[PDB]
Amino acid sequence: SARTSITRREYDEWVREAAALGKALRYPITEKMVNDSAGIVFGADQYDAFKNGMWSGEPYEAMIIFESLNEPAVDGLPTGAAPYAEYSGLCDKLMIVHPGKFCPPHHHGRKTESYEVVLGEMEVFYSPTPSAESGVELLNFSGMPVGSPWPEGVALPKGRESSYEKLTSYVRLRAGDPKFVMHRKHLHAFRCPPDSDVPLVVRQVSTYSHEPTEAAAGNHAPIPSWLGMHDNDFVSDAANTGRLQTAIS
Amino acid sequence: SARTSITRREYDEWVREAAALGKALRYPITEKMVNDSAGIVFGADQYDAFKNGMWSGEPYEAMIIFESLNEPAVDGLPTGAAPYAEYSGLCDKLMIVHPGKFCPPHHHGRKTESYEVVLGEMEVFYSPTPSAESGVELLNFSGMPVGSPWPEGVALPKGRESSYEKLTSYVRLRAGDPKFVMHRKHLHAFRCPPDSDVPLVVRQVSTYSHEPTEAAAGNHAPIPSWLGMHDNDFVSDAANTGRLQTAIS
Amino acid sequence: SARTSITRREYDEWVREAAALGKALRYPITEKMVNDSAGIVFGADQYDAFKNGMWSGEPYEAMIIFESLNEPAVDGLPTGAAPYAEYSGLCDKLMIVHPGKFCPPHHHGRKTESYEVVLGEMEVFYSPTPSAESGVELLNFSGMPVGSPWPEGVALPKGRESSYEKLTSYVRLRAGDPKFVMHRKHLHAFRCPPDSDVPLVVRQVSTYSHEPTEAAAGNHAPIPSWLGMHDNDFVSDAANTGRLQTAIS
Amino acid sequence: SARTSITRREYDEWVREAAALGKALRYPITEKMVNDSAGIVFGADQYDAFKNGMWSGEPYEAMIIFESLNEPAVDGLPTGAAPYAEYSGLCDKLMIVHPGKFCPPHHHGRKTESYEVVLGEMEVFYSPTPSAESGVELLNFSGMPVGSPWPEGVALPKGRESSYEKLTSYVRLRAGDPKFVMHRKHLHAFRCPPDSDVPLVVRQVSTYSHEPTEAAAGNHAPIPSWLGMHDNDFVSDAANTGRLQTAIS
Ligand SMILES: O=C(CO)[C@@H](O)[C@@H](O)CO
Ligand SMILES: O=C(CO)[C@@H](O)[C@@H](O)CO
Ligand SMILES: O=C(CO)[C@@H](O)[C@@H](O)CO
Ligand SMILES: O=C(CO)[C@@H](O)[C@@H](O)CO
Ligand SMILES: O=C(CO)[C@@H](O)[C@@H](O)CO
Ligand SMILES: O=C(CO)[C@@H](O)[C@@H](O)CO
Ligand SMILES: O=C(CO)[C@@H](O)[C@@H](O)CO
Ligand SMILES: O=C(CO)[C@@H](O)[C@@H](O)CO
Ligand SMILES: OC[C@@]1(O)OC[C@H](O)[C@@H]1O
Ligand SMILES: OC[C@@]1(O)OC[C@H](O)[C@@H]1O
Ligand SMILES: OC[C@@]1(O)OC[C@H](O)[C@@H]1O
Ligand SMILES: OC[C@@]1(O)OC[C@H](O)[C@@H]1O
Ligand SMILES: OC[C@@]1(O)OC[C@H](O)[C@@H]1O
Ligand SMILES: OC[C@@]1(O)OC[C@H](O)[C@@H]1O
Ligand SMILES: OC[C@@]1(O)OC[C@H](O)[C@@H]1O
Ligand SMILES: OC[C@@]1(O)OC[C@H](O)[C@@H]1O
Ligand SMILES: OC[C@@]1(O)OC[C@H](O)[C@@H]1O
Ligand SMILES: OC[C@@]1(O)OC[C@H](O)[C@@H]1O
Ligand SMILES: OC[C@@]1(O)OC[C@H](O)[C@@H]1O
Ligand SMILES: OC[C@@]1(O)OC[C@H](O)[C@@H]1O
Ligand SMILES: OC[C@@]1(O)OC[C@H](O)[C@@H]1O
Ligand SMILES: OC[C@@]1(O)OC[C@H](O)[C@@H]1O
Ligand SMILES: OC[C@@]1(O)OC[C@H](O)[C@@H]1O
Ligand SMILES: OC[C@@]1(O)OC[C@H](O)[C@@H]1O
Ligand SMILES: OC[C@@]1(O)OC[C@H](O)[C@@H]1O
Ligand SMILES: OC[C@@]1(O)OC[C@H](O)[C@@H]1O
Ligand SMILES: OC[C@@]1(O)OC[C@H](O)[C@@H]1O
Ligand SMILES: OC[C@@]1(O)OC[C@H](O)[C@@H]1O
Ligand SMILES: [Co+2]
Ligand SMILES: [Co+2]
Ligand SMILES: [Co+2]
Ligand SMILES: [Co+2]
Repeated sequence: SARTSITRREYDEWVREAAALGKALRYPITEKMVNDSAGIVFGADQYDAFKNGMWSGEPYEAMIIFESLNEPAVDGLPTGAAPYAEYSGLCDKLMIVHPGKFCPPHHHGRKTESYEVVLGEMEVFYSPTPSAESGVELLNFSGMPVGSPWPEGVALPKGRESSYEKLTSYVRLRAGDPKFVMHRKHLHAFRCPPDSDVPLVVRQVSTYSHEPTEAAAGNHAPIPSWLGMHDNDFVSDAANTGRLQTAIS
Repeated sequence: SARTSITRREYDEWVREAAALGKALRYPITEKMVNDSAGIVFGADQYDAFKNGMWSGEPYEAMIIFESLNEPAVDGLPTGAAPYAEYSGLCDKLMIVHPGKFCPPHHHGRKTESYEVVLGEMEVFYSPTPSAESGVELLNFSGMPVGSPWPEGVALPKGRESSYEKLTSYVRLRAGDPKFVMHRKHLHAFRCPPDSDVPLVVRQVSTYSHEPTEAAAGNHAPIPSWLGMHDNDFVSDAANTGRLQTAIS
Repeated sequence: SARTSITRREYDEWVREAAALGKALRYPITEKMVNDSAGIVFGADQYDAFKNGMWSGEPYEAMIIFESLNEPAVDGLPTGAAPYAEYSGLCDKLMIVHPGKFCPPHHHGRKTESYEVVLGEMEVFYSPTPSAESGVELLNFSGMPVGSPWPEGVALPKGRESSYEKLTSYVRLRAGDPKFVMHRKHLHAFRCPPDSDVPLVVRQVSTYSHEPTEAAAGNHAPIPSWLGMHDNDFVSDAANTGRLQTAIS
Repeated sequence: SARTSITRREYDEWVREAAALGKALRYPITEKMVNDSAGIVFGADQYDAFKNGMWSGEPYEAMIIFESLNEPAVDGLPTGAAPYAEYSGLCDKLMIVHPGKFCPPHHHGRKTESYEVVLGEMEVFYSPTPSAESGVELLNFSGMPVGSPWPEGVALPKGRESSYEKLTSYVRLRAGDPKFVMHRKHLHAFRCPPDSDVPLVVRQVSTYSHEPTEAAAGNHAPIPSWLGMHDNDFVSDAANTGRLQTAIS
């Protein structure tokens, strides 16, 4: 009785409620943002999240993301920055994670992120050590803070506990806290505490998001290389694929 | 009886109330953000705004900006992007403009902006035509939309009406609207309608903000060139100077 | 395949999401308010609402109510007001109605209500004519406004269309509108427009709510008569019973 | 240099900003609610609050109240309740108190109140002992909770420290807390902590408010006795008078 997809009703209810919560919190959600790509389930084995539901508190990798902005910011750029334009751009998204659920371990080669908790509390797991890129020298300025060790008793998704191994640092963010930056090339993940009375709602402001998603298929590329470019590297292979498409029955 | 500065009481009341409004609207304002650089008056001749006050509805160039993020995003960047890192980075700020007041005409060579109206309505004046940069070729992708002609009867600050000449396009933005992008190298300005019952509150998400302001004096530069770099070009000279410092008596 | 009850999962998800929406909107929801009495389905035949779900837009009589206050206000009252204390008291509740769903036709003999729309829009159907009370003279002051005729094409719950007959007046309320008063002894009902992108959220401030509900069973009576007193008279008999208990399987 | 009135500019700025804060917090404020009666200063000697301003943190008795509802609730009442209708009715108001400022000691003979903190924290001082009414027996049900002793170092308005003597009980309320009831015939007062970064915003839901204020002069009385009826008894005589009118120069 292992779920392999989500019913149209489960999907619509999940995403529509999330959009309303977003609107209540004053996030500018338009009609086109409420689509079949907003609700993400990272891998077939994660559809079991809808076995007991989004309020069961069980650890699964699934989340909602409403993207209000993903601007290349290529206009006005000297032609020389062309090869580096992919590290810039502006992206604004609202992320909604239910109790116990996770945005799984992954890293970006080009995208730097920042978090602003709007509702609930966010538990961020990450590697304070950045990854390297074979053959290319990289700049450094502030790097990432070390944070604290994980609190005791964190329930990880069954069959994916090892994917969190390297994300040794932990920080719990709350509404009103200073903005938190997740530099590119750093492994990161996050969840909404299982005992939370509300879904975790986080505003993410980042550089351009290269994600050839279902709702992405059908857009013009500002620069050749960008075409089909995927800037998401999930530690769990089963998470990289499902990331781009949601099975709705 | 022309004002040349703002009293400490006028300043504190202006900024503290604005911060509370910001908090009420869920913008993450920390203590360090509420300082003597938050309240901006663009030029000595604009201090007359406090002659009758921020609720008089008279046209003056003054505004409040609370910056929650100004991240260089240099970490993890290949060394080659060093000369172009200044066109990237992440900046999050809350802007508060009272009825009739303006954020004066200006343009940025490196910074691209985006607007999200949180409270009230925003009247944006801009040039759909970007400016050129002597000797350097520039990329183009989407450019700016033409918008509409100005509505009739817009009261401009006395003695600065000509600075708005080239900003022929107009767009009125409201809460819930799609994000609006102001590409770098485009002249832009905005005001809160004079008949508004509430101050205009706008969330600005942009690339790095190079502004050697009073609260800026005393920060490490991620890259040599960035040091003291000012990326703001106001059409009105009296606005470029006052931008960096507020006279509080 | 006609539903006769709601599953524990459907109930919890319905009420927990509603509570989060309420919190997002700053309504003071405590743990004890999130119980098995919050989600109301008016009659067995209305459980079919969960056949297609709360986002189907179909007309059914079901809603959520979180009560933050139900104060008798008997303390300090001269003993003579004892028999009339039941017409007073203070009650504060947040009401959440999904698209197309209704709070069914009913009237109160003692309770006067008021509505404040927090999210979405509220369509109120009511009788501008108050009902009489055999043998007892009644006071009059402002009475109810006539309002407008019903808009065309209002889909009513199947098998209960006649219960709306006498509620000839219509008013559509929005956030920011003046408070709307529903005087005692007036038939009233309301729904969230079927095409609404968000659940209707309304703050109700009224005199004491005499409702021997499931979560009510087990409270001290400030005055003898109040014990077990039910002040709700639904035009539809199938709505009076189900009002007090929700079948959760 | 003792203030005896508030300038039109000081008044408008005080009330207009407060209204905007209220709107930001989703309180339904209409145009007619933003008038010259909204800003209250309890006595000539309290105008010195505007000597240093509403953000000085000094102890003075002044506040803002926006009334969205004051419904007699007389309609549908059996004629016998006529003499007791004055203890009922519905009143909804938003109260805004700046740091260090107080709503001064007073009690109501007919009105029972309840508090819901929307922004900031509320420090309530009150007498757990109700006052008696010569010759008339009174009902009792729950009475008031004892609360805690006052915290140390509470700065009271100069020249009115004795008016707080009997208000021995203290409770600090926060957003999200259960509704707090202030029964009629109990002395009560409250302030916004002097170190608060935001004005205290509280939603008050109470029975009818008999207050022949400036904005009150010119309304029909639902019942004879109600005419000109004042249900506010301030311990400080200088507070009873100024309560009904604000001196605006
Ligand atoms: O990509 C953009 C513009 O940045 C949006 O129109 C979409 O993400 C839909 O909101
Ligand atoms: O990167 C993140 C969260 O770290 C989101 O913007 C999405 O890319 C997750 O798939
Ligand atoms: O610059 C940063 C980090 O981006 C902030 O700490 C300051 O702007 C203060 O909010
Ligand atoms: O650029 C803007 C508004 O266009 C702000 O971020 C400040 O730079 C205005 O001085
Ligand atoms: O009844 C009261 C007090 O008025 C509340 O405690 C309950 O309704 C639970 O919120
Ligand atoms: O009266 C109403 C809505 O008219 C609510 O407070 C509940 O009593 C509905 O059952
Ligand atoms: O009194 C009433 C109705 O209760 C309101 O119209 C005024 O208080 C103005 O808001
Ligand atoms: O009673 C209160 C606060 O206790 C308010 O509603 C006003 O009456 C204060 O003047
Ligand atoms: O609007 C889509 C939907 O939610 O409405 C009815 C059906 O259940 C489907 O899931
Ligand atoms: O594609 C639109 C839609 O069906 O997809 C998700 C959301 O429920 C919306 O109704
Ligand atoms: O609206 C946000 C989103 O779901 O829509 C497109 C993209 O896939 C992103 O995940
Ligand atoms: O030391 C390199 C590494 O193993 O440590 C952290 C980074 O993610 C990379 O995987
Ligand atoms: O106890 C925390 C931890 O060691 O356990 C699992 C995860 O790898 C994390 O590093
Ligand atoms: O806190 C600073 C201040 O507002 O408080 C008192 C004085 O008026 C000054 O302007
Ligand atoms: O520098 C801090 C401060 O005085 O500056 C502005 C704000 O009023 C705050 O009180
Ligand atoms: O808090 C925002 C701000 O006022 O502080 C620093 C910078 O000058 C910016 O204008
Ligand atoms: O044509 C160039 C120009 O005059 O037009 C718009 C741009 O701002 C520049 O000033
Ligand atoms: O009427 C609008 C306008 O022509 O008047 C002033 C400004 O230059 C703008 O272009
Ligand atoms: O917490 C209760 C619940 O939602 O959690 C799991 C099960 O589905 C049940 O409905
Ligand atoms: O009784 C408590 C509860 O189970 O009832 C409804 C809500 O879901 C909560 O979890
Ligand atoms: O919390 C609100 C409520 O559901 O709880 C008790 C009462 O039945 C009311 O309907
Ligand atoms: O005229 C009396 C009546 O029929 O009209 C309205 C009220 O509800 C009652 O039912
Ligand atoms: O058309 C509206 C109406 O006449 O139709 C049904 C309901 O009785 C209402 O009075
Ligand atoms: O609108 C009224 C006012 O605020 O506007 C100008 C003058 O200062 C007066 O106080
Ligand atoms: O009477 C209206 C008014 O002048 O009074 C107070 C508020 O400032 C508003 O502008
Ligand atoms: O709007 C609220 C108010 O100021 O207006 C009328 C009454 O005096 C009350 O104090
Ligand atoms: O005992 C009566 C009394 O003195 O105590 C409390 C009440 O306010 C009254 O003033
Ligand atoms: O210390 C608190 C207190 O005793 O001091 C003043 C006020 O009367 C209150 O009762
Ligand atoms: Co990421
Ligand atoms: Co700009
Ligand atoms: Co009712
Ligand atoms: Co009172």
